[PDB]
Amino acid sequence: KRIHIGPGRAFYTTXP
Amino acid sequence: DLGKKLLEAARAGQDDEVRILLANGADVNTADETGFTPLHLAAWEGHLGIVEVLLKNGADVNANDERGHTPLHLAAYTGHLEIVEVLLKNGAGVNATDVIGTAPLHLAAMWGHLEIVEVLLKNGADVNIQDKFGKTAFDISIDNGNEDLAEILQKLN
Repeated sequence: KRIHIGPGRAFYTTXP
Repeated sequence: DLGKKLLEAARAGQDDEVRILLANGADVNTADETGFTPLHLAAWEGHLGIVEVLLKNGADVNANDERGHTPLHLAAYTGHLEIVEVLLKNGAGVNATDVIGTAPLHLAAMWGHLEIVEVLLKNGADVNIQDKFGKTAFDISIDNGNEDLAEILQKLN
């Protein structure tokens, strides 16, 4: 998974 | 209106303008479409002084954006150690989880934010928390190849 974080375009991933 | 300005001022690190807007009645807990409050944005951008002002002015330390991220999640991910500490000083949920079970310790561990992981653990961070895919913070540090961090998060039993 791609999980967006913060007010920008950043994202963290865990698994898919 | 006033909430919008307060969001941008917190984002831009304009400590004086944040104080002005609060004095003129700006909702310290105003939220944009994504759910970010001024305290979210100050923690994300690293503006410790504004975080302090917002918290003294009644900011919700545990406000969730639409992804379940609190200001402590954002400070943990962005590596803002001073802000992490201040939030924890103000009762931030150290084990708060976003919509897929990710806690600040995971986010700190991701980027090898060594000192932040230590502060989170000092304030009751649970190393055994797993996100929806079974990943602990220790697991993340192994996956990312961060040796020094694994030793600090290591469980023995």
